[PDB]
Amino acid sequence: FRKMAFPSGKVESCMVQVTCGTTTLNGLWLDDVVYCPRHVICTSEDMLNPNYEDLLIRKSNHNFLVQAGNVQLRVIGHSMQNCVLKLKVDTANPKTPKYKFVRIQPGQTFSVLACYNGSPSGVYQCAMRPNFTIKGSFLNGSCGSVGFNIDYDCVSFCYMHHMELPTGVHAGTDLEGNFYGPFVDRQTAQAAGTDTTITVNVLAWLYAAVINGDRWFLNRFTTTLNDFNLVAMKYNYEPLTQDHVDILGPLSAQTGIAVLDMCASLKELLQNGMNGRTILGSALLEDEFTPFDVVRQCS
Amino acid sequence: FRKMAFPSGKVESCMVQVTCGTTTLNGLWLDDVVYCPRHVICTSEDMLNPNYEDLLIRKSNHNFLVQAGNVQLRVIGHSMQNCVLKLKVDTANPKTPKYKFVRIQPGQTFSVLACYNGSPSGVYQCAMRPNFTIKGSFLNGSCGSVGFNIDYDCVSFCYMHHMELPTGVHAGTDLEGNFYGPFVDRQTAQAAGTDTTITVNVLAWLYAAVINGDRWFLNRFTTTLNDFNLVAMKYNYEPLTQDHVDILGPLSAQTGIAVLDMCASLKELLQNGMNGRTILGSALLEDEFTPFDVVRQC
Ligand SMILES: *[C@@](O)(CO)[C@H](C[C@@H]1CCNC1=O)NC(=O)[C@H](CC(C)C)NC(=O)c1cc2c(OC)cccc2[nH]1
Ligand SMILES: *[C@@](O)(CO)[C@H](C[C@@H]1CCNC1=O)NC(=O)[C@H](CC(C)C)NC(=O)c1cc2c(OC)cccc2[nH]1
Repeated sequence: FRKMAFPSGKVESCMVQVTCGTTTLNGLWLDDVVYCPRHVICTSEDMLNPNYEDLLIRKSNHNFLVQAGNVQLRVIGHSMQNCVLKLKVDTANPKTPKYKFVRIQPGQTFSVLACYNGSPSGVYQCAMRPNFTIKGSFLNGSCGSVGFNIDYDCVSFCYMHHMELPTGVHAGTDLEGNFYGPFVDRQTAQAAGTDTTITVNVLAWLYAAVINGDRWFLNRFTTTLNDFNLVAMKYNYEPLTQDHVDILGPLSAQTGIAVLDMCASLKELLQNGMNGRTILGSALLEDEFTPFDVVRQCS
Repeated sequence: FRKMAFPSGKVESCMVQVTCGTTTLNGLWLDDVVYCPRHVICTSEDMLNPNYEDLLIRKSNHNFLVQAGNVQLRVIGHSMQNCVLKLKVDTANPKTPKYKFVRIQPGQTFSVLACYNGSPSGVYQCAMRPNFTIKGSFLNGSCGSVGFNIDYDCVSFCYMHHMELPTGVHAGTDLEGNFYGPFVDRQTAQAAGTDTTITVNVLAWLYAAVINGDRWFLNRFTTTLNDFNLVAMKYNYEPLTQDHVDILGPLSAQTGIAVLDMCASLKELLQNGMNGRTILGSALLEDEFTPFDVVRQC
């Protein structure tokens, strides 16, 4: 069992570099449009106190330097959708995959293709936290990197990167330019709401541990859904819904462990700690695997 | 800091499926050769005690079904090199990257592109353990999946998947078909040697902690390489080689902490534990980040 990402080839073929004067970041080239974070139009001074509509009307198409590898792409139009800039270019991307733009729900997972200067660098799996941050690995020049899922040859783009919070977690938008969470694309220190643990994902991960032979945390107790949620909320875990219980069905069916029985194990874990033992080699309870992630990897 | 796979697109364009009879696995299509595990030519029953030489003499070019997607690549030549089959096909792969075949050392990390029926399924980072297994994630149909590194748009292929041990770890070959470790490609339960901790990678991780301002564990002592190697073995840690000392060079230079000073700090952690303290947010010492991974990810 590993943290596994989608193969990144279909997205790699779409990454380009976008530059305005001194400011450079990544864009996503689909058909004849390049999508990128709108703050590419900002100078350093602009970023402190931007008026985006004001700065954009003053830009000309020839101010935008778009590079796909060695080839420059001529910008022939531009518009702004929330925090995303849409650059019309004179060439269609011949490797545009079947794709969709989706806004994901907290607790869902996606793969991140970290890019720098339009060049793909690494791929890794992230979850949208309940407080709408993501725990990513992003350096200077990573803005415009995207997150995505792949479902039978179709790429669902869900995340475009904009920001690293003082706490080292990250914040960004969907491909409609709308931030996840209460953040803004301005050069200021911003805090997120208090984070919580994604309970349904922890449970999926415990089932993964059982599937892979580690059972030490199981017990003979059970619990009602409500009494589990009482303890979970006490430890800053998200509540578990009956929808979540149903989504855990296949993993319950596979292991022969009723969902509310695994809840009783998790309750004991939260109240007792792991006593220095590990689960799937982790000293901490892991909450960035969805039930579908576990089902896909373990079957 | 977290584990990152390489972007997999250059390798995805090289994945094909190879079928003999009803037996299908994955192959790697570079120029006009497809590389794949030789046990594709086994029936379910021959895998118990296979005579690959005798099994291959019954085989002809036209018995091999090679497909890129649903498109057949006609096989025009075949040969066996150790545990891989090399199938020459009539079409040179137009997406062949710059590539090399390399045999990695224990401790080295690489990205694995897990594939099923020639269809890439996922990508993740792996380290070769000192006992020559990898802690992978593989299901039925995964054989022929490859592991690789990318250095300046050149793909270094280092692993082709063959086997899952009873303990749930994985074993395979380099792309010349030579197993890492004492494993053989037959349908038998095989055991790996007892595993050890990858000392050079733990040290790289301590340097990354230092680079990030987490340096409480730096002590006032130094050690000789030989003294350290002897104590490290008492804790089931790998001994350091001269090559290990040299690849820690850049990180030592960046932090101003001599390699042997860091070894003395690690030795104190081994003899005394962490005393409830963490390093880079972990109570456990991480050993699957190489010095290159620390440089790359910073
Ligand atoms: C993009 O590369 C920018 O084009 C960059 C990515 C981050 C740099 C380091 N790691 C990253 O993920 N983004 C930024 O620099 C953004 C730009 C905004 C949206 C205009 N800003 C921040 O991430 C940012 C600003 C501040 C800050 O101010 C003052 C104070 C504290 C944190 C902080 N983060
Ligand atoms: C390839 O897919 C096979 O072409 C398959 C991959 C493993 C299946 C489950 N997870 C995997 O990684 N490989 C095998 O089935 C190989 C085939 C050999 C090389 C001919 N065999 C094993 O991995 C294997 C056999 C046995 C065994 O016997 C009896 C007993 C215990 C473990 C075991 N593993």
